[PDB]
Amino acid sequence: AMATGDERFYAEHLMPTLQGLLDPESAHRLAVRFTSLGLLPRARFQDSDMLEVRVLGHKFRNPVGIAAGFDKHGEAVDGLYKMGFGFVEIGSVTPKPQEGNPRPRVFRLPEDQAVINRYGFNSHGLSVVEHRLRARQQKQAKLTEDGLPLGVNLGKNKTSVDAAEDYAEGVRVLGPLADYLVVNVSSPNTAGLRSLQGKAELRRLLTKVLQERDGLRRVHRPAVLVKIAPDLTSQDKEDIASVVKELGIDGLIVTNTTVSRPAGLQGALRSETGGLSGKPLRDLSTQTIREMYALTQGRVPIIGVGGVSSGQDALEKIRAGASLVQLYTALTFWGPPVVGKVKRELEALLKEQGFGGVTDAIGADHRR
Ligand SMILES: CCn1c(CO)nn(-c2cc3c([C@@H](C)C(F)(F)F)nn(-c4ccccc4C)c(=O)c3cc2F)c1=O
Ligand SMILES: Cc1cc2nc3c(=O)[nH]c(=O)nc-3n(C[C@H](O)[C@H](O)[C@H](O)COP(=O)(O)O)c2cc1C
Ligand SMILES: O=C(O)c1cc(=O)[nH]c(=O)[nH]1
Ligand SMILES: [Cl-]
Ligand SMILES: [Cl-]
Ligand SMILES: [Cl-]
Ligand SMILES: [Cl-]
Ligand SMILES: [Cl-]
Ligand SMILES: [Cl-]
Ligand SMILES: [Cl-]
Repeated sequence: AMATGDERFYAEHLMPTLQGLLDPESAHRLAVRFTSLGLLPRARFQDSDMLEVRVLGHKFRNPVGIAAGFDKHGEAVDGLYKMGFGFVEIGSVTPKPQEGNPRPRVFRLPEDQAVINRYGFNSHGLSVVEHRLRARQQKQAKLTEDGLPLGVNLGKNKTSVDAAEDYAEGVRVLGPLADYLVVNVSSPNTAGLRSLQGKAELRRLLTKVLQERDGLRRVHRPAVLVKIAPDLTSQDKEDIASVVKELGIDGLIVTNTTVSRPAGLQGALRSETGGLSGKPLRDLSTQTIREMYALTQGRVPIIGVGGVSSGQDALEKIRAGASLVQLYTALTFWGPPVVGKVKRELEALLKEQGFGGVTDAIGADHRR
């Protein structure tokens, strides 16, 4: 098709050529610019009824979202919907602006279809992102009503003494502009951050976040999700499940990047510090989804993320317990046509496997 035409040209020729000419962070920045300007191939794929998902108090036209980290500062939201994503997540956003780690801080592993990053929460800060989202607040309200919700992922400043107050500030400032908020406690690139996944610290943190969210006016009151690492102990996962059910957290995002280095990585840059994304993360993420779904008795919506670059990858996460999926790293290798590719392949597999739609497949592996 013209679809598989663009998919082949981007994957085989355009993206490898452009990535060969540019430093990885330069490629990221240009991508945000092109997306914000709508300089994108046609998204030929027409979302069908069988891809619609109702979760987190919203309609999602399709279950494929852009993961946090691509649009950290909310500059490219409308262009990301134009790419065919069913939902957009921006961030992480920190309270105050901060530069993040020194460059280079992004590394390509094309032999592994992976990336390693150590951006360190480079952020324009809440004030700048607030004003950027306010400029399109009513445009977003219409997109959300039309099944295209917006998520905002909150982080904490490097030098902050009170992590919970940083997240609370994010809820107050960006909560009113979001369909869902993400308490990102799983960056591998902020010292001490992943310790906030521990039981006593998570319960205190999430209580404060939920109190702040509950204090927002009804039309401005987002869902709250916790985004977790793929590197948790069994004890950590049990504790997170316990706290999420105790406090009525609305959902989980499973998973962030890994600080592991699976056996078999080939890229020259495999021993760089940072979080590993893409294909080597895929099954570690899927198995984290599977465990979190079971520990929460299928009662807590999961957004599955890590190494999705095909319909099969998306359906494996859905059958493991994800209601929605996200991708980022595949877009660095395949370019924008990957979104229609994943959607087309997912629709075909749902039909092949006897599912009426995405909803019927959620958690299907647990019922075998
Ligand atoms: C992890 C950091 N990181 C890297 C490095 O690891 N790459 N990367 C992306 C780059 C791109 C680029 C680059 C090559 C360009 F901008 F330099 F071309 N272009 N495009 C594109 C092509 C044709 C038309 C419209 C767009 C947006 C994309 O979609 C795209 C996505 C990405 F995630 C990205 O976020
Ligand atoms: C360059 C880069 C930056 C990221 N920054 C963030 C971030 O700010 N917040 C966050 O929650 N996740 C961040 N992530 C993690 C992604 O959202 C996602 O969880 C992870 O990359 C796995 O999905 P993927 O294999 O499809 O990329 C980042 C990932 C990459 C590759
Ligand atoms: O800013 C980053 O370094 C970043 C944050 C996050 O949550 N995950 C990731 O892989 N990198
Ligand atoms: Cl719902
Ligand atoms: Cl659109
Ligand atoms: Cl590189
Ligand atoms: Cl408002
Ligand atoms: Cl363990
Ligand atoms: Cl390891
Ligand atoms: Cl590391």
